[PDB]
Amino acid sequence: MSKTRVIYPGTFDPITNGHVDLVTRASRMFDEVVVAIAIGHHKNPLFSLEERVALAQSSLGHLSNVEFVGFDGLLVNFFKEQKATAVLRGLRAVSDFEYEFQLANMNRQLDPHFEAVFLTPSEQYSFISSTLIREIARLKGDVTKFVPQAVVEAFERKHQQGW
Ligand SMILES: CC(C)(COP(=O)(O)OP(=O)(O)OC[C@H]1O[C@@H](n2cnc3c(N)ncnc32)[C@H](O)[C@@H]1O)[C@@H](O)C(=O)NCCC(=O)NCCS
Ligand SMILES: [Cl-]
Ligand SMILES: [Mg+2]
Repeated sequence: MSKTRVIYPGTFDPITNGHVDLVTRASRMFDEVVVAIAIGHHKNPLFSLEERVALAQSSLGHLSNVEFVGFDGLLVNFFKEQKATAVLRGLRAVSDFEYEFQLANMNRQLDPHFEAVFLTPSEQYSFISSTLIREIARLKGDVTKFVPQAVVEAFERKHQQGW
């Protein structure tokens, strides 16, 4: 037969309950799921790689078939390196759908073995993005409903260093 491996790439800055839903769902359909955190040298995350991985491990580590790894560079090279079956993305909105369709096609031209599968969020996570969460935290709003508890605490230990 064979054994399947999907990469879920993102900045996860921070992880949200949305991402958690998607990884859980994906872990039911594939043998190995790789949560791949883009380091993002030229992109300026709020949380470091180390915080980002830690918060991820903290929310999804209870799934036996999920790994966590930082990467930079070209997704397709990461894809080959990781001997992956497919990439997983979530599609929240029309712009997501437009972007990811283009990207899939581009990656298939860079690597004929490339593959993208997509999941749609349940309605209770449809409105959640990392960006929105950062903005709400920044303005001292309460993000508890939308993110795992560790992430709440992480926001505080930044508001506590000052932010
Ligand atoms: C796509 C990049 C920028 C990272 O993505 P992003 O910044 O969206 O990460 P984020 O963690 O916010 O989202 C993760 C993924 O799950 C989806 N998602 C986010 N929130 C939710 C939610 N609540 N419900 C469902 N899905 C969601 C997103 O749409 C996204 O596809 C990254 O893959 C990348 O750029 N890789 C390398 C660069 C590259 O090779 N570029 C050019 C050729 S590809
Ligand atoms: Cl982002
Ligand atoms: Mg997001």
